[PDB]
Amino acid sequence: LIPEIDAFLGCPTPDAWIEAALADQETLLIDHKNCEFKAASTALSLIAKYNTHLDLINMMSRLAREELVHHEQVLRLMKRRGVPLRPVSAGRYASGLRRLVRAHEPVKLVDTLVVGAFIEARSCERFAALVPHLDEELGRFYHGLLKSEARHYQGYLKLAHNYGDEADIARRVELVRAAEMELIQSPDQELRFHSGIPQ
Amino acid sequence: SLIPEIDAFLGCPTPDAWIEAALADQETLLIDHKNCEFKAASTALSLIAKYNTHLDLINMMSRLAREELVHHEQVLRLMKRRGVPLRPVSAGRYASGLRRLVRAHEPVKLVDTLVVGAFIEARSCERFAALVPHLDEELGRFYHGLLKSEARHYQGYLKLAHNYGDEADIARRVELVRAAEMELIQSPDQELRFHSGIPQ
Ligand SMILES: [Ca+2]
Ligand SMILES: [Cl-]
Ligand SMILES: [Cl-]
Ligand SMILES: [Fe+3]
Ligand SMILES: [Fe+3]
Ligand SMILES: [Fe+3]
Ligand SMILES: [Fe+3]
Repeated sequence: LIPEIDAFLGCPTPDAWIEAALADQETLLIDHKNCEFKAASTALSLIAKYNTHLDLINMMSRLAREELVHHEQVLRLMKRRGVPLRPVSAGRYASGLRRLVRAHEPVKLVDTLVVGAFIEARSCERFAALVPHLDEELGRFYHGLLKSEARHYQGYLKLAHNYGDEADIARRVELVRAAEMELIQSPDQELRFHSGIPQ
Repeated sequence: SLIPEIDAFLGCPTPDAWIEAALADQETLLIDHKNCEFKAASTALSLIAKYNTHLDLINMMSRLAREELVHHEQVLRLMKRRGVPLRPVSAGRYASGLRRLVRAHEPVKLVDTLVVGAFIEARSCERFAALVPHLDEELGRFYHGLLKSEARHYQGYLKLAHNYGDEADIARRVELVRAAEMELIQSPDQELRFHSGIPQ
């Protein structure tokens, strides 16, 4: 039935992360831009690996296009606000979750899709947490992205059920949820969209 | 303008022997074509990640990747309507043979990469044009729409190469890739792919 976002997630975005993000919105926007790109890149990696899974490929191709639209939309917002194209390395979050995916098919694919649902669900929750503190234009933008993330979280989890058993997805969601909460609540060195709490 | 016409830019026409082989296995051709549209988008994203502060490149490649993913989905839709199942079709030799020509150090590595992209798109355009007289109406109409986009992408790759490179250096990168590209197209090949040589 797909749980609601806060139910699905193991913890709220911490206040300390919101404070850090509001104080460095330039790094936030750039890593946000990179996350949209990486979502599209990840979608295409799934097409490449599961290259005769027609349901997956059709969903992923369309998902990749929507994320590239978001990618371009952040670049245009950066241009409007004079944010420079500054290199920002990937954070620990997605690769930390990917470590949990099992090595053998078909549960390898199932685990990968569950991780995708968590990343989208956290993005939705975190956009929601930021909106009331942002200027009008950026809050409206992030509130607009909030609805697409909810759809993407639902899609990943639904695609997981198209390829895995209910009981096997249940255990996997429980395992990722615990690790995801740890990544969000533990201290992190720097500000990323999906980073932990700063020191 | 030094964006030549497609046929002038290219070192040879598509051989008749390739057309004959393509018409006898349009199912492999369609599947490989679908993968090529996919591979164009993934290459565009690969360029974005590698050249993550080249702003003009990123804006072009992001839109280009979306257009190629639309083409990817369009081939899939056409395959579904015609009952063409998916099956594994490994990449051919063409693009990998061309990428071996790219020089190893920047900024000419980027320039050479963009030149190679221009040749891949120009060849696609020429080869679609060679095919459509021989195809059914629906397939020909679809391939003709793609041919026009390929002409645009060829121009875009070449324009981006000049945006980052000097005219004289590009001019002789093009001369070297052109000779290799003609060799890959005219020489015998062990398989049929959209960009294969002459199969046997
Ligand atoms: Ca919760
Ligand atoms: Cl603050
Ligand atoms: Cl699009
Ligand atoms: Fe997005
Ligand atoms: Fe998303
Ligand atoms: Fe295309
Ligand atoms: Fe193209």
